[PDB]
Amino acid sequence: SMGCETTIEISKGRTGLGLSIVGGSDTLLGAIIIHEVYEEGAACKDGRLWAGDQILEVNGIDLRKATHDEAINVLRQTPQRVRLTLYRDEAPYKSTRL
Ligand code: NA
Repeated sequence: SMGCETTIEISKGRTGLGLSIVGGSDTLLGAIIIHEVYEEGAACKDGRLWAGDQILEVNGIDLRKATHDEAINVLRQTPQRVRLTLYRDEAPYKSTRL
């Protein structure tokens, strides 16, 4: 009913952040969303990031209205320590293989 914001700093590993991203202002989501947190990646080991979280900002760069490609460029260009500001909607983010 009320969602919640957090800011966390993730130190990258060999595989980077360890996540995949979907969405963008150019999409049905209208936001940059974390689709998956990969096992054994940096974001998993940190424990705090969840699929479905929205990336609002990265190291002082606003991604609230970014297109998918704008966001990837931003994320690609980040340093070793990535300060992410996230919004967690109460909605679940569901993913099923069949
Ligand atoms: Na966003």
